[PDB]
Amino acid sequence: MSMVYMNIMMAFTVSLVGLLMYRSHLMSSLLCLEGMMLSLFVMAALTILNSHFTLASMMPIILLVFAACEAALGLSLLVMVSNTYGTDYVQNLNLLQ
Amino acid sequence: ERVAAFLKNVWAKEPVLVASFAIAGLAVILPTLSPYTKYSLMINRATPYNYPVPLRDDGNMPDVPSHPQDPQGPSLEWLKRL
Amino acid sequence: PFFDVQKRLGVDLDRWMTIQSAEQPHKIPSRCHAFEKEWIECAHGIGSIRAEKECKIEFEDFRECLLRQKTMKRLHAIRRQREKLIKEGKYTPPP
Amino acid sequence: MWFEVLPGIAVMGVCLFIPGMATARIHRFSNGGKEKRVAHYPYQWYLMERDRRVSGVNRSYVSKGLENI
Amino acid sequence: MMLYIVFILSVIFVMGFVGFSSKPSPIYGGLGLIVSGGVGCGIVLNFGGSFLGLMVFLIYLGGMMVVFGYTTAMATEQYPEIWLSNKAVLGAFVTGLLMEFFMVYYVLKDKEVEVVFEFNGLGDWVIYDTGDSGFFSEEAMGIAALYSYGTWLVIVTGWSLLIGVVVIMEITRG
Amino acid sequence: MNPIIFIIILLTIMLGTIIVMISSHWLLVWIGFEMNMLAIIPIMMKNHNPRATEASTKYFLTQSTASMLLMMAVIINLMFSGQWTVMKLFNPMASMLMTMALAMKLGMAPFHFWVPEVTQGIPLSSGLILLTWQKLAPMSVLYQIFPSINLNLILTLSVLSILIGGWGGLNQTQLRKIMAYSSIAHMGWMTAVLPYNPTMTLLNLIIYIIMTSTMFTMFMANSTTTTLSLSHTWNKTPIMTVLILATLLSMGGLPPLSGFMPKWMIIQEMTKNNSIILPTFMAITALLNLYFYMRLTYSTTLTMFPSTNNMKMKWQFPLMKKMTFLPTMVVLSTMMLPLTPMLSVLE
Amino acid sequence: PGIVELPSLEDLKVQEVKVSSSVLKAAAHHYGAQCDKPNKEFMLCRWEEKDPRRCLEEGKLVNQCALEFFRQIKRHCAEPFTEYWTCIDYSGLQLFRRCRKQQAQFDECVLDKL
Amino acid sequence: MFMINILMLIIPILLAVAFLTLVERKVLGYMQLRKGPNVVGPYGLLQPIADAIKLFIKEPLRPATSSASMFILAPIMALGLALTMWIPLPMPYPLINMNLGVLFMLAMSSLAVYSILWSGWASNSKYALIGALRAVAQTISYEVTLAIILLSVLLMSGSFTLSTLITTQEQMWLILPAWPLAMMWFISTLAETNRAPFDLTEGESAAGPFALFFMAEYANIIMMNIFTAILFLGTSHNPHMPELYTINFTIKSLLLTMSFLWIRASYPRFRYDQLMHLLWKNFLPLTLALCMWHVSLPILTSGIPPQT
Amino acid sequence: MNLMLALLTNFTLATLLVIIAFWLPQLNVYSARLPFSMKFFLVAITFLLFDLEIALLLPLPWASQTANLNTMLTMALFLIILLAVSLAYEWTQKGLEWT
Amino acid sequence: SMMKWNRERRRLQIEDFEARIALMPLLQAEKDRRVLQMLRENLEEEATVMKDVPGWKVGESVFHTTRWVTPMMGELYGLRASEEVLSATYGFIWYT
Ligand SMILES: CCCCCCCCCCCCCCCCCC(=O)OC[C@H](COP(=O)(O)OCCN)OC(=O)CCCCCCCCCCCCCCCCC
Ligand SMILES: CCCCCCCCCCCCO[C@@H]1O[C@H](CO)[C@@H](O[C@H]2O[C@H](CO)[C@@H](O)[C@H](O)[C@H]2O)[C@H](O)[C@H]1O
Ligand SMILES: CCCCCCCCCCCCO[C@@H]1O[C@H](CO)[C@@H](O[C@H]2O[C@H](CO)[C@@H](O)[C@H](O)[C@H]2O)[C@H](O)[C@H]1O
Ligand SMILES: CCCCCCCCCCCCO[C@@H]1O[C@H](CO)[C@@H](O[C@H]2O[C@H](CO)[C@@H](O)[C@H](O)[C@H]2O)[C@H](O)[C@H]1O
Ligand SMILES: CCCCCCCCCCCCO[C@@H]1O[C@H](CO)[C@@H](O[C@H]2O[C@H](CO)[C@@H](O)[C@H](O)[C@H]2O)[C@H](O)[C@H]1O
Ligand SMILES: CCCCCCCCCCCCO[C@@H]1O[C@H](CO)[C@@H](O[C@H]2O[C@H](CO)[C@@H](O)[C@H](O)[C@H]2O)[C@H](O)[C@H]1O
Ligand SMILES: N=C(N)NC(=N)NCCc1ccc(I)c(Cl)c1
Repeated sequence: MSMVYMNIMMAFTVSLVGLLMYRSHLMSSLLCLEGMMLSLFVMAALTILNSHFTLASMMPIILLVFAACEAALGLSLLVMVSNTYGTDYVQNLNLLQ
Repeated sequence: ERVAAFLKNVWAKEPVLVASFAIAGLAVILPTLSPYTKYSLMINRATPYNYPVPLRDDGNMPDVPSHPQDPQGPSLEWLKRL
Repeated sequence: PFFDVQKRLGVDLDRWMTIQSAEQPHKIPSRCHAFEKEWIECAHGIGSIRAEKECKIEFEDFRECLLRQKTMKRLHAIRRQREKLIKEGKYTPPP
Repeated sequence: MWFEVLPGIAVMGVCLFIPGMATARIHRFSNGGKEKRVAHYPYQWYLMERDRRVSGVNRSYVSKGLENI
Repeated sequence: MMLYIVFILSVIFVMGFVGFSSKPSPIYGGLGLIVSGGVGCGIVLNFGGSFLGLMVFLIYLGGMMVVFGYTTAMATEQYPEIWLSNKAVLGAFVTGLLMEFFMVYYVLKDKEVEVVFEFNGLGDWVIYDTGDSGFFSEEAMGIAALYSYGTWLVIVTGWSLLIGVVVIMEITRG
Repeated sequence: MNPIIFIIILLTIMLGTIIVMISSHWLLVWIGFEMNMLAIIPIMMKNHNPRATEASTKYFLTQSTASMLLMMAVIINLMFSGQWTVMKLFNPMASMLMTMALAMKLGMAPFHFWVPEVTQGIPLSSGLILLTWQKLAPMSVLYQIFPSINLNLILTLSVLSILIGGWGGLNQTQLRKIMAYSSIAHMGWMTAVLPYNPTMTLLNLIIYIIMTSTMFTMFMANSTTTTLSLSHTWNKTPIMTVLILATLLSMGGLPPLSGFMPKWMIIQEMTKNNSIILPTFMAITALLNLYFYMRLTYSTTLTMFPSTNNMKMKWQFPLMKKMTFLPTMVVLSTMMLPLTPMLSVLE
Repeated sequence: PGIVELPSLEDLKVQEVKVSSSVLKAAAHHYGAQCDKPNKEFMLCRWEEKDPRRCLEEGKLVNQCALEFFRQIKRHCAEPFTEYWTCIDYSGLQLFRRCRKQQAQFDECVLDKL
Repeated sequence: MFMINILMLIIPILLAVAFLTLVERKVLGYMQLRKGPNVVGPYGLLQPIADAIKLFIKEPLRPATSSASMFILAPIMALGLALTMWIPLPMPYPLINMNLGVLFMLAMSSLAVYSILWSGWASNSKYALIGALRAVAQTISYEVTLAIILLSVLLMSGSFTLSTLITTQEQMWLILPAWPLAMMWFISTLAETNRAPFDLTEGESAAGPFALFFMAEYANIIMMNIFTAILFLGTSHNPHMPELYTINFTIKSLLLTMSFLWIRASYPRFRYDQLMHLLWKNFLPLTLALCMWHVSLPILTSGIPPQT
Repeated sequence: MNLMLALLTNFTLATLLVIIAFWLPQLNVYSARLPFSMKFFLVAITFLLFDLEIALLLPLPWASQTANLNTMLTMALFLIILLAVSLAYEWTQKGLEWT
Repeated sequence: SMMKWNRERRRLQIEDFEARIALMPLLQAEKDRRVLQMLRENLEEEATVMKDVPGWKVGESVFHTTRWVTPMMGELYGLRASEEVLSATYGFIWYT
């Protein structure tokens, strides 16, 4: 495949590994989740644009809209977690062990 | 009568919202009543974005012009006089 | 679909975007329209088990148009042989 | 008096006039005394590249008329 | 060379991902994502996606990432820890850059690399469409088609966004 | 929650699932999962306590990660086939991602860790939706892409789920954790038979939904969430102990109860394909589930645990919870084996 | 797979219409009326054959009719035409509506003389 | 040649901002029955030079910041974005002719809020971060109506190209069919730029860095008012005499900018919750209703503009 | 290239002005939760969701060129009404209050 | 007033589009020869560079089908000067 697909696929993997290798801040994982979406948007746009598949041109927008609404829900849960323990650390979310 | 005294109250207390609802109401209703709405579809149709690929003449196409300036084919005389 | 409501009700909810050879705004074609068109018509109505073997030629051509992996491999081969020959002074590009 | 506010307004007005005047005159200088070609769509770009080839000097703004027929 | 602008942008794209994926303070992690988003728009612009590229700035960067930074200021951090002051972040950051560099060094030299999968290195320009002279933006025609072909897409997208408002109010009420 | 808003949120959950099941386009399938997840979070959060917040957060991260992997599979498929049709995938790497994404959504082992915790942290009524309705959408996709699924991967996920679900349930006293591990084990049977006969996946799914809905409804009727709370039912609603007994034995796959039928029909399909070791191993491992169902029957129905003095006050008040469809569900949970050939309606 | 047949370099030579886009823009409306027959025969060939190698002969007749079209302007209306397309050429968008005065002079000249 | 063109846009903008400070002081002065600067140079014409030099040789006394990187970043982003807003402006020709220039300006203006947010982080002060967040909330809120209003106007114009707004208004200013939108647009620009009566950052609340934030903010004031003139008071363009367009276009921008000063001199300040209500409960309802109206109006009148 | 040159010049000049501002001869020889309302968070989220709906509305100037005007107008008005509905929901649920 | 002016602007757009349609046959004919000349030129270079590479046919197709296939950029400018390739590739996107 083309060169760009190498780096775009790599960026998705890097953000996936970042997401699966949590640290402390819940916000840091939400950023890796949004990084995955960014690379998905770029990968889909490149494919759709290069192939001249015209009706699919709206698809990256729909992906952006739903993902952002999905990110809004994630931020709402982060603030509720932060209102409970005073931080967004993920090690506080262990009551259900 | 009951509705008339309702409108007077909102107009006095919430004129901004009364205007909003009225403007939005006109936007949903007027296109169905306007006599010019049909020309919007006609003009959009008449705009030639792509090439008009000619047909192969089989001898049974009396309604297809042989030349752009021939009297057959869609006309835009209605649009010029619009 | 798991429940084919669209076919049964005769309503097009999302089939219009499924393939690139479907109707497009202003008849804009996709770059691989003819290849997808040929592969779809070969494989129509015979099932994926049969299609994977009997329409293999069309799918191989279609995949070549999509990703151009063979074409790039051939150009990369001619490019290798030139910038090699140019070093041995055995080739002179035209004006 | 209020007309002692005008000199500062004149300076600011001259400052905001230079960009529009400079851009228009730089365009004429760089495009053979004509407006810079606007190519927003592929068709307009295709004609501009065709003009470059036809011009004979690799400038899309050098025009060739019936003299070249 | 300028012919490799897309590849160059995609290289920076990856480094930005290593930047925030190694997960420094979310203040800097947000900065790394903003830079990746801007570079991501640049890649999309060079494939003819003017409208799609500007949506990244307007929606992804000017919208979602502003709220991310806004929330970080309230609920996550106010002051940042010194960048790379943590061993794990630096180790991950150095690990990613070296992996990226080895990928780039070999593909440039060979005009093709095999990182798990086979990738060409001739240039992205080689796969481009050759003939074009329509008097419109095809990318714009497709997005405009959302209102004439995608009635279904509009309804479900419109419904989901309304539900997002309802749901978030329920979540945050307490 | 306002009762009107609760209904609207419930319909959005249902609509998200329906979109997945009627879509022929991968983007609309992904939209269905997104819509469904968006509307399920408020019902997990509806009692506003730290445990509910933790459950919703753990659920959000797991489902969001899976939906990203699903979209990645969809785009890889687009790269290598140039189309969006919901069917077999045209790239092995896309198939693995989509399969793992759906296994994550279903909670199959070894992506199972969230199911016991999320179920424990949300109300019984929310757990009922989580462990029943939420399986429909991922299973309906698996039903359509199974020709391209790697056989070794899907059977490995199935075997691990039956083992993990069986072993996990042995150590549980919380009723919601017991149900969660029961769910993991039962997803394993559904996916083991998927490569061979998808109809038996649907049969196992439907029967599992009926029995699980029965158990959750009976737990709600008495507001029981622990083994010891459930052991008081004999001194309040003796009938309920008999229904719980029968349903648990059915969930254990004992003949002649309805829960035998899916295990029986699945064994038949795999033997027809010359698969003998796998069905035998699965059936034996399913005895682990039968053990901790039997334990519940001992403390609930077959023995009378100690009571408390204040229970006498409960004798004077009627059972006022809706218990909707319980008489129908419990009868179908136990007495359907004579009607087994009716499984062809699913064909 | 076989070898892609390609016409010889001398099978593609022809007299090209070497005029700028504003010249073609100014002449387009009369050009479309005068050279319709070979033009539409060529476009019918392209959309039917879907192969540029198969319409090379008809493509050549497109040039000949266009060169003859312009040789006929140069022979009767050279000065009204030069004024017109020079006005078109000045506009950055090559607008028709800026040059109605010069367009009328050219239109009258071709109508009277041709 | 293009490099000369860039400088002949950047440099005049900075000088225009410098002398806007003089004009504002003198216009406010005379509306207050006084004169304003008239000693430092004739009619105060050297007052901006004195202020600029004074500010740049002042002690750059910054107390320790939370992060050095974002302390430098915030003003660079502010000034860089402000200069970038000018490159698509048709005056009558743009430095860069963008097919989607209108969308480009919306995108670039949505990033301006980062400079505010980063300033809050770098202040190393809890109280300054709260003021930065209050400012961001005001800005993004009024971004909502600006986007929708702009969309409604473009439905009569037909494209996102800024120079097409000139063609659309060849016969008539867009203020006439859209004066309800122009009203809300104009107030929204005031709220967007933290201008009185929306200057709550100042009400609620050095050296070169301060001067750079100030210059960027005043460059945005001029640019917003240029954009208002283009959007609603279209100047006729004669391609053979482009300077005639530039003269008339500049006059309209100066009058619009001077009206910002006029409004500052005339009104008290909104309370924070009251300007949030002005948008969410007043402008936004009308803007939504007017957006519906302007989607329908070209269709029902057969007045859809050309796509090119 | 022109646009990249413009952007480079704008931000490079901004960088230069910022550094010379910081440098001059002085002639001298000697992570938690802000006490900040949940209402401000709700403003940001509300902006975000509306900003996403504005993204869906931006294509409208192009969409008005379609021949399927009946469908285009119905979906355009549908999207704006639902945006108005969400505003009405927030309003009635006391979501636009500060007390 | 806006209805009158926008209607006139639609008529002006149709007149502009029709001018393009009149010219498209001539432009299409020119494009065909240019593509075929560029492919014929690349073939001659290939016949010389790969004149005896073990087993290399010259001008062989990668597609099973014999149908004409539109070449991509790499197949047309693959052996030409960089500035032509930049202009052919990114020139339109960068004109702005
Ligand atoms: C036909 C084809 C299908 C074949 C598969 C088999 C189907 C049968 C399973 C049907 C589903 C279970 C429903 C069983 C109905 C039970 C009702 C009953 O018999 O009475 C329960 C009894 C009454 O209690 P109560 O009414 O509250 O007060 C009594 C005051 N007079 O409650 C009590 O008094 C409690 C008594 C103590 C508990 C004793 C437990 C041992 C008896 C359990 C019998 C049921 C076992 C079901 C397993 C299947 C049996 C083959
Ligand atoms: C005309 C069609 C044009 C399309 C319009 C687009 C649809 C937009 C739907 C918005 C629906 C809002 O509906 C609105 O709800 C509130 C409920 O508080 C009602 O208002 C009511 O509640 C408020 C509480 O805040 C009270 O102060 C008020 O006295 C009472 O009347 C309004 O009477 C009604 O206008
Ligand atoms: C909460 C959901 C809210 C959804 C609100 C949806 C509001 C939709 C309102 C208007 C929808 C249709 O708007 C308009 O209606 C009339 C009704 O004939 C249509 O019909 C009109 O135009 C056509 C076009 O040729 C003419 O042939 C016809 O004679 C004329 O009556 C218009 O083509 C359509 O543009
Ligand atoms: C949460 C709310 C849920 C409510 C669900 C309501 C269901 C809504 C169904 C929408 C789809 C209706 O059915 C579909 O409509 C669109 C537009 O009218 C039609 O689509 C039409 O527009 C374009 C124009 O070419 C093409 O897609 C197609 O050529 C044409 O038919 C489909 O032919 C029709 O199948
Ligand atoms: C959770 C980790 C997520 C990381 C995601 C990383 C992105 C993955 C990109 C996968 C896209 C490439 O996927 C891979 O491409 C090559 C190129 O033809 C295919 O081709 C390869 O396998 C088949 C095997 O018969 C043949 O095509 C061929 O022999 C071989 O080249 C692979 O079958 C396909 O699996
Ligand atoms: C816009 C271009 C203008 C070009 C003009 C170039 C002139 C360069 C000469 C600068 C002379 C500055 O003069 C000097 O400025 C600094 C500003 O902090 C003052 O302050 C400095 O000295 C005092 C003590 O004296 C220290 O406490 C302080 O920390 C230090 O900053 C000095 O008191 C003043 O003597
Ligand atoms: N705000 C005003 N109108 N003036 C004022 N009172 N203070 C600002 C003065 C100022 C700030 C920066 C620069 I550079 C310049 Cl030249 C002048």
